[PDB]
Amino acid sequence: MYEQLKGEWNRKSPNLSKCGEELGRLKLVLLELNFLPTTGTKLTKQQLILARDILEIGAQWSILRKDIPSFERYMAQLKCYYFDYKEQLPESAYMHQLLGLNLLFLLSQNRVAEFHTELERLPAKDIQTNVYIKHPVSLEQYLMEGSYNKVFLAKGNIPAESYTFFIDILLDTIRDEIAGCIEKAYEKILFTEATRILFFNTPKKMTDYAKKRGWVLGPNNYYSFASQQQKPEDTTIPSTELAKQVIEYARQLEMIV
Amino acid sequence: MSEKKQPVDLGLLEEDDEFEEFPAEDWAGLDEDEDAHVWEDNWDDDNVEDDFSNQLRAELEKHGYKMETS
Amino acid sequence: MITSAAGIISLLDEDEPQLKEFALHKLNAVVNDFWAEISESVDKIEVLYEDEGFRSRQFAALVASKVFYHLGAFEESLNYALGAGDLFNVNDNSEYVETIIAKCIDHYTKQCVENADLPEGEKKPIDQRLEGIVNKMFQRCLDDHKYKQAIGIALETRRLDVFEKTILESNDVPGMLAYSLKLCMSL
Amino acid sequence: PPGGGEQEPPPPPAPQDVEMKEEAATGGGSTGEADGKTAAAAAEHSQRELDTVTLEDIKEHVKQLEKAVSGKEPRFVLRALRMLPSTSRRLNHYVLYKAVQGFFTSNNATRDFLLPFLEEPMDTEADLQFRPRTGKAASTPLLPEVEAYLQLLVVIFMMNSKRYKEAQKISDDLMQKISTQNRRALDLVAAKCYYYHARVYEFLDKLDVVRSFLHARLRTATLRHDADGQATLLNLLLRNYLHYSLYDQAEKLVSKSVFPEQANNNEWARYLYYTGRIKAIQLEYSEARRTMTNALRKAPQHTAVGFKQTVHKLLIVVELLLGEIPDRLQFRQPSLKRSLMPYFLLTQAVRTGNLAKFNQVLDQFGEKFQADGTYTLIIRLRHNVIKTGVRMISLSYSRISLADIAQKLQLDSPEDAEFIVAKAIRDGVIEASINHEKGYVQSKEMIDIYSTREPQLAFHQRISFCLDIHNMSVKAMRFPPKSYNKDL
Repeated sequence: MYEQLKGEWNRKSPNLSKCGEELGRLKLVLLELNFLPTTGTKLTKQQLILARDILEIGAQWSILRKDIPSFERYMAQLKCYYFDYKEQLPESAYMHQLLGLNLLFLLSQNRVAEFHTELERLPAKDIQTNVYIKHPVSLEQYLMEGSYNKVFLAKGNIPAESYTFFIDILLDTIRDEIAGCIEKAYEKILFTEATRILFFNTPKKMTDYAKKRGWVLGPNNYYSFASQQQKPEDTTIPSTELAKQVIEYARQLEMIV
Repeated sequence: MSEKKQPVDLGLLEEDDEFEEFPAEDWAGLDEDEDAHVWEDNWDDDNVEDDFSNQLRAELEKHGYKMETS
Repeated sequence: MITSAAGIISLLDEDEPQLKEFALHKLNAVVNDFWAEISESVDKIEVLYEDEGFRSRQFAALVASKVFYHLGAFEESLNYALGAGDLFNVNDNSEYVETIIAKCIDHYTKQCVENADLPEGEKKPIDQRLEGIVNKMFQRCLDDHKYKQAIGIALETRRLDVFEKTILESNDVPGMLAYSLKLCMSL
Repeated sequence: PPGGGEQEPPPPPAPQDVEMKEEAATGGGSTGEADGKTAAAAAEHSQRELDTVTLEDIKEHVKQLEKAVSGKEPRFVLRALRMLPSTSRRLNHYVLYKAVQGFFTSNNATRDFLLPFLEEPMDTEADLQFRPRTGKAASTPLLPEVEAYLQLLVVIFMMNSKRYKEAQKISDDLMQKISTQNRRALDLVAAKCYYYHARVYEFLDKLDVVRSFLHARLRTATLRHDADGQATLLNLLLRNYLHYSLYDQAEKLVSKSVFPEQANNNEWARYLYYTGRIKAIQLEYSEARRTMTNALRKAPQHTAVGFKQTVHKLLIVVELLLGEIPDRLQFRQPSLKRSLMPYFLLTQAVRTGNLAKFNQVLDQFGEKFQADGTYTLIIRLRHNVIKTGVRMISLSYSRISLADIAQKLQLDSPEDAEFIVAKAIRDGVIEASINHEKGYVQSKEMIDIYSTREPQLAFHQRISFCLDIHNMSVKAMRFPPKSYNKDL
């Protein structure tokens, strides 16, 4: 309408400092163009859905620059054009792509309970035969398995779809919890299983986790201390709070009397 | 309210209109052995029954053959 | 318009306030729809209120003052309806404005009883816009006085010159002094 | 012609006496009860009006009444109109207009006279004095009668009844907030209205009007309420939020306010099922188990059968997640039986937990439970199979073999055995000892109860909580005898 915008739009720009000027430029043009959805006159769906699209690919370079509060900014603003009353809005082909990266973001931020309550809207049976429609929820049922071996064998089972590095952002952001839970160490665990379960031959787990856990590293074994070591109570302080219970039994039995 | 019982009961009349007295009579084939028998026992008996309805139902006839082989 | 929009949260969490201001404007339409979606951005509203960096303390304090009585105490809403500074607000029959001048009048005369027994020493400060919006709706009743509550509130407000302007335009002046002392000996 | 022609004027002349006697009994009982002091005597007709509503929910009322029985529709209240004093000639008129239709016949019709129902509510509903209670006591019972049979273009007639309801009382009100027994009635009466044409609402429309106003009417009560009717207005909001809301930054924990005295002897049960249904999607194992089973056990009055199949079905749906699934044991009714008649093979297929078979079994005869929508907790069930089965392994012995119990769990590798067993270890629901001496994995598997294991601290909290429940029940046998001796 106001200008073309399509010259640098499909132009995959490596430099986002050029895209910051176009980005805040679109903030200045859309600044008067009513960010909230407008059902007036109904031909504004063109510029509102193209505004949706430029905030979608702007969200794509917002995660290409890896900017987290901007990411929930653009996703929280793109939900508004995703969640609207009029079903006359045609579905983006990249809508399920970006919602799939939204499920990636929920599993990335460990907000996955809100993923699990979000799981009603997503099998709306738009496609359901594309592997990316089924992919983050199958990966999350692998998470409820906890099976990373099927995920690690499943690394190259994703096609030339370019978000396998974003899947690697997920794998890199869950290994704190996988490595933390395998090193939960109730009794003790031995090194030679951690050879397989822990990652490749670069010793970054025993480097970072020596300064993260700060534990004892023994003769080729992983040691577990402070496990069920606690001395039981004196029974005196709970006898005092039981005495306070007796006071409140004299109260609640006999207050109005 | 109990008026929201009405569309749930319309669902129930659709469930009863799925099969018309096919499950009452055929499941009454099991109920005529199961009527007036306390159904807390029929959950245990149904539990180990349906557990062994697949395999090794009686199986005490086989343990005498499990003596020399095990 | 919207119900579950959280883009307004991220815009409220954002600088360059020329995008903040109409976002707050469209928030004031959907506030009665959802005050609880604003409950998470209450903190950021409070932060942009407490500084004088943002230019409109009443666009902040009106939003916070209209979400607090939906959330919690009428005191904390009341501190921002009264702490909103100058508020250009017409009399309306809407629930929000009458509740905030309701608790404003109730807590105002609460302060007037709290300082009615203390004529001198340790006198608590009463902000003057409280007096303005009490006496504005009060004198708004005293267009014609409605022949009753002028002396009634004038005794409830425990204030000295509040009732001399009531008896200036007053009909049946011994009726007003006998009605007056009739109320006064009954309290 | 002689068969129905002779038995036609016979059967009819029978609901007339009980409906006219009922409207005179609860009408004259309500006005004649709270007439002098409505503010003193409150909620005495609360259980009376709701028990008449549930008494008339099973009406077989209109089956043949489309043909020449429609004289009951243009007639109405007509009590003490046009002048508040001098109603003796109107006491004559009460017998007169009922006697005019009893000489020969009456010119009658069904769908013509609907729209001028506002002729008397323009000038005087009944008396010009008790206009609120007589206005709602006049209009509100008869609107589900004519607006019964919601289908066959009565939805538009329901819209007429909507705008008449708002137009006389619930556009704002005639006096904002009545603050009497009919205010407290009008809460659940206006609620019941909104439930009644909520079928009209969800029939073609959705959330986008009176529901959005109902937050403003939900807070127009001032807050000083006991909030019973405010909670009933919350229930339509949450049931509106059941089919599709999924956002949790408002209603979940935000809507959660003071938790007022919300009783009704129904609303604990259905309110609690509603919040347990929405709190059932995060798979609550401790809380929604016991309290949703409690809400199953509530509402015994009218039926324990026809509705509690839903809280029951959802209940066992979330009960088989924990590995221990109790079936229908102590309640015998053939409604829940037919409800679980599809569910039985799979809920018995929970415990043995055979992967490849039961995966085919679910979708195999999956018709209505997988047509119930979006396969969510069954798709969590499909990999919850081996977790509940390995929880039965936790109920079995300690050491994990590489052939016997690994083959038995259909899971044949050294890695995945200790790995997924370790996924049960990171739960914390079990007790296990991760040890490798030769490579075999131990567990101490101590399920020893607190009997001679710190008992004082253990049922310490049981004593405090249980005595608080029993002693607030002692309060609940102190204060209602105060409510006995109050009148005398």
